[PDB]
Amino acid sequence: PQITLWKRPLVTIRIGGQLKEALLNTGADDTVLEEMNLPGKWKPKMIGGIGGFIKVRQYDQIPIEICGHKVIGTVLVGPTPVNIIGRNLLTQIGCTLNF
Amino acid sequence: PQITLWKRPLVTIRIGGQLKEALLNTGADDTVLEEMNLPGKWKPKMIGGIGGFIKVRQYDQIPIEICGHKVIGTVLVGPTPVNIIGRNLLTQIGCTLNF
Amino acid sequence: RPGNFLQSSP
Repeated sequence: PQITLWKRPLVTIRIGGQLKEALLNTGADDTVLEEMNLPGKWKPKMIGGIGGFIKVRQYDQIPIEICGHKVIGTVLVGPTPVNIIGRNLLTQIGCTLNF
Repeated sequence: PQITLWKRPLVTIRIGGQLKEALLNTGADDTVLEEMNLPGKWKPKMIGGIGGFIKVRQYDQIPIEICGHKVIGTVLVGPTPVNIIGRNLLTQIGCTLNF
Repeated sequence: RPGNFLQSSP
């Protein structure tokens, strides 16, 4: 699809077969999800943003579907105010910026 | 152009006569540049993201050329970790996400 | 209301 940028580019994602709204974010290296009790092994990570750093849990090889497109990779979980799909998954779904 | 996302989408911009490198950021509502001088009146604002809130100077109706495309709009200046082009200017240069 | 979701991983 084509997504204009008049509004926040929010799309539906599926992680654990369960559905969330997430922001397609070219300014994010990684994918960060709002706090959720995801099962699996994780490692601690600190990620940086506009205001400083936050601590998150890093889960690897997690299947995720983005607007119907299957992906699998690293997902970070922590106290982000919005679910964020970052470049690690945007590349897997063949997402580009065009102008 | 069409820009893939395996690397950070950094482009050259010209603003107030000066060349800088900036990140095309669909996850930002606003454009925020690293500390610099700009001509004209500004107003104090705060903006937020991951890691919290920072204080910025808001300059209105500022011309900026982004990867060869002209925009004129709001530019925030403050302690951002990187120069960010947000949706307010991405829309002006006709940028969409596509997959 | 946060609005600028720059994110970087070290």
